[PDB]
Amino acid sequence: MQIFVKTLTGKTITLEVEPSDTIENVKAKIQDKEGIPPDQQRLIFAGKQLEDGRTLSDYNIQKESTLHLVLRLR
Amino acid sequence: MQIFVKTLTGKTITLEVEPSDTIENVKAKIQDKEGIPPDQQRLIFAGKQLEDGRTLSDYNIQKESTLHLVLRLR
Amino acid sequence: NSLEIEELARFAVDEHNKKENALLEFVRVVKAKEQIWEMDASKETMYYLTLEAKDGGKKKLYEAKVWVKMTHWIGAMNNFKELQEFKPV
Amino acid sequence: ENSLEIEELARFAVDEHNKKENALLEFVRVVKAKEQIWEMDASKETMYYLTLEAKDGGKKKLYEAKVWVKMTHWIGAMNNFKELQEFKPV
Repeated sequence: MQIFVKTLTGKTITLEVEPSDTIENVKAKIQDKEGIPPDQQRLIFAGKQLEDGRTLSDYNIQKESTLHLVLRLR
Repeated sequence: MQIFVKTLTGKTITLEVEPSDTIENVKAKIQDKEGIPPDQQRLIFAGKQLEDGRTLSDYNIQKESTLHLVLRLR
Repeated sequence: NSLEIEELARFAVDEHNKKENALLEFVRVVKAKEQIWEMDASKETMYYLTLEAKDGGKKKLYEAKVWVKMTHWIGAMNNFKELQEFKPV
Repeated sequence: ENSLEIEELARFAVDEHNKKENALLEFVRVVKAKEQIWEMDASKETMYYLTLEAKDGGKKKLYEAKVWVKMTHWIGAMNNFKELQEFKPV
């Protein structure tokens, strides 16, 4: 399925993912596309921070869902 | 000298620099420090976006000055 | 709302002024239309404002385009706005 | 006297606390308000120390909120970020 990732200014990228994928794996996908390391990535969905060990289906992240990304600098 | 780089959420890193240094060189300093690639770095100071070819002194960035960083996703 | 738009219109003018050292007086909002995208944890709005401002004390018409993204999560919310276009008729 | 913004921040603290715990505290007033501000280039960082009054079970009680606000501005663009960092009873 397809999902969107946005910064707080509205910059948007799109990733092709599966509900089985982990948050840990999605952050890897973002690094491969954009070069931002996962240790710098805070992912938001459903008014919550996403845990790396957890998968997309746990957070009920369906198709065409939008995640937001905040830089950690740490 | 020392300067600060902050995200829009207030996350802060510190870089040791010289007024001779270019904006290009600072993004490299950030890349080496944080792992964020320079093509993703939009640096803001004195109400302006900083161009890579210019130096810190051109922008009047003295000691203890604070720059801000916005992710480009590009 | 009308007042919220007015702040955006002023924002467009003051920011335009800063970028050109342009000396515009703000008079009123003439038309206002918006495009909104609604997603999880955010509302994105593009404002198409036609405002009237004085250049030399004579009122004139300008087109402003202001981008606003509001993003919120538990315990936090962020509001970002940007002037994207400012042009005469 | 800049009070309404404090009231909004206090309410933000209450609703966000509520959203996070599902607690429904009803906001009555701000009792005390102190803030720490850092001034830098293109930004103003403020930490709000709010003491507010809220009804837990219909009985008013006192709570300490801490709201973090960072405002960043540059030509053509403005950003406002706020965060609830602490919400605790006395």
